Amino acid sequence: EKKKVAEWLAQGSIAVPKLLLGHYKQLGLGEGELVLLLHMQSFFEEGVLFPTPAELAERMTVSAAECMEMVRRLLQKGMIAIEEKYTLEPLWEKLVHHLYTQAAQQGE
Amino acid sequence: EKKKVAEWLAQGSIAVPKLLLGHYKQLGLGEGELVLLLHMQSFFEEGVLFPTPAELAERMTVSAAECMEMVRRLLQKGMIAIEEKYTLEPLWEKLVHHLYTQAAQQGE
Amino acid sequence: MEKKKVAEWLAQGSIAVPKLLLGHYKQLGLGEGELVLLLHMQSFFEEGVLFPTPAELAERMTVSAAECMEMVRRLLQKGMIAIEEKYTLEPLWEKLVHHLYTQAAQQGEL
Amino acid sequence: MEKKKVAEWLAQGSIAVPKLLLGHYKQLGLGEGELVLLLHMQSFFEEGVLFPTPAELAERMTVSAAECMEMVRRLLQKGMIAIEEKYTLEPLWEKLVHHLYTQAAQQGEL
Ligand SMILES: [Mg+2]
Ligand SMILES: [Mg+2]
Ligand SMILES: [Mg+2]
Ligand SMILES: [Mg+2]
Repeated sequence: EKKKVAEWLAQGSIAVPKLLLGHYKQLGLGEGELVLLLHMQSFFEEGVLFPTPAELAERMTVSAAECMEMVRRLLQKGMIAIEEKYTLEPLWEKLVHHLYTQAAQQGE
Repeated sequence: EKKKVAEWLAQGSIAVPKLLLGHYKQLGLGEGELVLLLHMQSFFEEGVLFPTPAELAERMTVSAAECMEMVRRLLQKGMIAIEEKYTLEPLWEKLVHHLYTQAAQQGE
Repeated sequence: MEKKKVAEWLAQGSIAVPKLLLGHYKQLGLGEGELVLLLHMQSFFEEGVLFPTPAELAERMTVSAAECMEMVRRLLQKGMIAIEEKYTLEPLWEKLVHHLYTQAAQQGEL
Repeated sequence: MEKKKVAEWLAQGSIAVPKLLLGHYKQLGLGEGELVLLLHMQSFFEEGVLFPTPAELAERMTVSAAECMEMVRRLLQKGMIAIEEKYTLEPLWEKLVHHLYTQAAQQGEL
């Protein structure tokens, strides 16, 4: 049935910078936390800007309490901030710092 | 300066299905109209769901009156609908129809 | 603050991760690590490397080359990816379509 | 309504179009047709075709092969793309970074 296929086609994508994919492990992030950041971005794109660890965990193989701990570690690492909303602003500033570092270290 | 670079890095992307890129000309769309659909998607992603032909045209090489005519042709072609909001729902249903057509015609 | 460098960062681009895959990989029996492994493979395909090795995959992940070969092996066996010489994700898509289809029908969405 | 087919549609993927390019290509002296031409070239690069020809470019556009060669020629001359053997968009990025930089400073955003 075509209306259904058309819906699936139009659902959208989350854009993951190749620079993030290529350097998250150096920023001290794991794959789990990376995915958790993709689920946050995706909640944002549908207007949910402060999703709970259980809304987040629903779509993950981790439990709600485990997800709460992972958000907590991200806040501590300085990878995300709370402003009633999450922001990834600090991820992209850690990321740029680290790329400026590698570049300086690699000559330029 | 790093906060600025980090911002630019985090601005985001509009995801353009390769299937749309590959078949818009067959749906009777031109490059101009294609871009106009990317600017609409982008207004949507920032919460502007009914942008005017002049908001649309600002970011384009076409004038506001020209943009108004292009939106009008899209509504007529059945590529977009108004619901106080635009929707591309009918694009993706024309697109799926056309892909089911080619497939049937190509054997399957 | 070097401009040619910034431009080279900005030109690297993005992997488009479908929301339907993000929304349902757990329901398909994938873990977060497999998901990210699939993203690294996509990223290799988009650089022309159609068959990356487990060492090339592991280099950007927190897992060893050996764990990464185990994970590619387990994805081949779950029928999420196949070798055709190149990896493909088609099998993943077929499983996701069959799932989406079953969810649609059970919600009377057909 | 064939499931293997739907899956093959869904597996085709997406071109990620940066919002900074969309937001400023007119200000760089590009037209909509050049923008879409750049998207078709990106799409070829992501299939491993690092140097598509103007005929391969024109096949999915409303313009002739000859207009498309004219447009690739005009992009080479505006210094939006370069040949290095392969096309690159680096020059475009350098112009966009230099623009973004100038806009930032004029809005006192530095
Ligand atoms: Mg690094
Ligand atoms: Mg066609
Ligand atoms: Mg599901
Ligand atoms: Mg500008």
